[PDB]
Amino acid sequence: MEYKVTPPAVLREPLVTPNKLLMGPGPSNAPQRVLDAMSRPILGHLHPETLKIMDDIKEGVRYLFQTNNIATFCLSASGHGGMEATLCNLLEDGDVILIGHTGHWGDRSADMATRYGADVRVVKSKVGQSLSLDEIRDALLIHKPSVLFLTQGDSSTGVLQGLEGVGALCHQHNCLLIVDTVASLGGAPMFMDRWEIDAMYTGSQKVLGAPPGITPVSFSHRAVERYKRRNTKVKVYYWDMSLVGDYWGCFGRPRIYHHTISSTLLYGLREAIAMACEEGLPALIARHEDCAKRLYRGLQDAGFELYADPKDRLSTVTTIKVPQGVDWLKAAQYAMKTYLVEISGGLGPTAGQVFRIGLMGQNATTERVDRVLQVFQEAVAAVKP
Amino acid sequence: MEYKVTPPAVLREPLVTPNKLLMGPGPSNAPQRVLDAMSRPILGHLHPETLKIMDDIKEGVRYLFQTNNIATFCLSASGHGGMEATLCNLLEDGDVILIGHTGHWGDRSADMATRYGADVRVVKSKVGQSLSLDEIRDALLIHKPSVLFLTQGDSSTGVLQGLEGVGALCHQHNCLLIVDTVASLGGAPMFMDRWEIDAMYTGSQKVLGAPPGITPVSFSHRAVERYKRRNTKVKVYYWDMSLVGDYWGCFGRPRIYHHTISSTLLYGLREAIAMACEEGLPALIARHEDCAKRLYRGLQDAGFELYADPKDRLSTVTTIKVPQGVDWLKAAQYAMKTYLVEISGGLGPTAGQVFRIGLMGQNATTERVDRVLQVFQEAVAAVKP
Repeated sequence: MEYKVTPPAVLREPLVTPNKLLMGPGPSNAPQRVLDAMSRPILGHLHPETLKIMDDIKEGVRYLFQTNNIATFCLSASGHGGMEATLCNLLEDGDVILIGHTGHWGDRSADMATRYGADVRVVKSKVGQSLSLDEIRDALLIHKPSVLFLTQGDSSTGVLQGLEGVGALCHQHNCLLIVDTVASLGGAPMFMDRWEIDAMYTGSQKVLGAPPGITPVSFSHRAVERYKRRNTKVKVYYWDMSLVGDYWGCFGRPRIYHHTISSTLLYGLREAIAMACEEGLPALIARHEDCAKRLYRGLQDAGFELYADPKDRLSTVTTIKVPQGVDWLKAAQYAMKTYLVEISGGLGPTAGQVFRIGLMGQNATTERVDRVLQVFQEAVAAVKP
Repeated sequence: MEYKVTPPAVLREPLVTPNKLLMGPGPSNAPQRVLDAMSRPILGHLHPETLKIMDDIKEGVRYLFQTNNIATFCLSASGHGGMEATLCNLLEDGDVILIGHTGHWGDRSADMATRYGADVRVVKSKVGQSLSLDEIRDALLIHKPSVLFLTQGDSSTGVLQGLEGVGALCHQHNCLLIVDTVASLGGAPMFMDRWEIDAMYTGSQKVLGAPPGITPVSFSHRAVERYKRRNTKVKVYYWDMSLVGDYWGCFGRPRIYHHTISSTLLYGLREAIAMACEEGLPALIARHEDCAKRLYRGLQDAGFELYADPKDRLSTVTTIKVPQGVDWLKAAQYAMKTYLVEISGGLGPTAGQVFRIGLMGQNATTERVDRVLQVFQEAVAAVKP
């Protein structure tokens, strides 16, 4: 009759959430408007007011993506969930996919594609570079894949992948084009429809500054056609484009129960998107690009070496070579302890090789560029001089 | 420079979120303490303060589940993600799973299991009843499965499934037991280890009254052993027990990046779990059971007929037969328009057959029982002759 496990003393303590300047590659600092909204009361997952918020979110993602795709919605999962769903829906066992590897995100997408039963091919960029159009074409011709996967902003290497003409080329060869824009959307140009992109997703917590955990996704008519010609059901009910699309009112069918959406995350995402739409893409993108340029000047004045090829830089995540003799983790710790500012190390192929400074959303301002420049310089100088 | 899609006018309007009394089967009304916590600033997904919150959550779930399992963590997905992940990790192609069907959740689990490539078998409850031990034993003998899946509280039928001795029986037959406790945990006795349950999950938005979208899960040593003997990687990186368990500090390995957890949902869940642990399981379960007893008296005095067998009722979700000549949807609309109180229809097998009144967390009080009884009776009286 005993309860062998007792109520944890730990939970009698107050919840502690220090207010930090998150100048890593994400999450970025939430606008106060988005934090306030997440105190709103919970709504039922199928209540008209919830569906209204979802509808408004769809219009906002269509703007941000520049698409008219009817199959536009959000996944109830973090950014990886976008990668998962896009692969899960558009691959069957033995389908050949080509991954355009420009950093860690090439490794992660290859992993998921293999877990889903695909025949995974990879074309690797030169170090610190994007893939050229020629390199992409050559690999397409060689592999003859049904899917090509590219990461527009690879946050591990700070590399922005060019996309003009690639969807067109894919479509000459019965190939679908999937693009990750988690780190890049709002910090670099994107025109989903104009660039013939078939499936695309972004993150809530990067340029948008919404909470992590809900991810906008869109599928073209060609991608929907692919889904319709599947011989077997997608492996995960949770990601099934038809079923979540129906919940999100995409295909003219009744709304029905698929899962309970997090109305909290809807509130924060909706306000974040409203803010971004009000600023407008041209101003939003320009602000991130201009901030990044200011960062480069300060870093290069101070004698630091940037990792990415200057032609290939992503505004939102700047990779900086760790100077000979500095302990990057100790530098990070110094910055956090003294200032409550986050500076980050690398990821995947750049683990231990770089620092990464994110300039995203609330943090892409001249004041915050200057702050991160100051504390980064101080932290590096502080450690083994 | 050409933006064919324009900033949506809809997002210029205020976000609107009416505060309703959610007396359907979930989500339930959030404590003010949980809503307040969700305005806290976002933290980095690997920051020590974040890992501390996750650690504290693990202690709380171990308490609520009554388990010492090291493989205890939360999934960054809604309740369906618990079912997905538990099936995904514990099934390989051709594995025989037996589903104990006591309502909708038997159909949904059978669905996911077939999607994941399992050889799916079903044993079905008598209408409005739980499965007996003999019925389970007989089915085990016929199918000889490697996993049995049961739903402790099936929210579609309002049925509580008895679990004493079933894990033991499963283990006598080289079978793992998976149990869904989304609707039942906190509203009915549960002792995961004592009852020899191998995998279990709950929902954040039911008894706990946290936001939807993060789901506590736990796996026994036997379950972990099953995982370790797979010859194939789990199909979804996002659900992989080993990888999310490592992010959650479960297996003695370094914490690494798996995905960006949602700060906001952590805070809400942390607070909800803290509150439940402070009340304690004995008082928490008793409160739900007593509130349900009060509701049954009120309903039966008013001449309504309960759907579930008196011996098999789930405290947290009460199924009520829709009287002859009542439009259930119309009655629900009436209650929502006049009082902002939610009463729900049916789900899956009970769709169009029942009303469902949830008594969960903040809404399991004598006052709220009396409120829903008053509005339910008024709403039904309004649409009937």
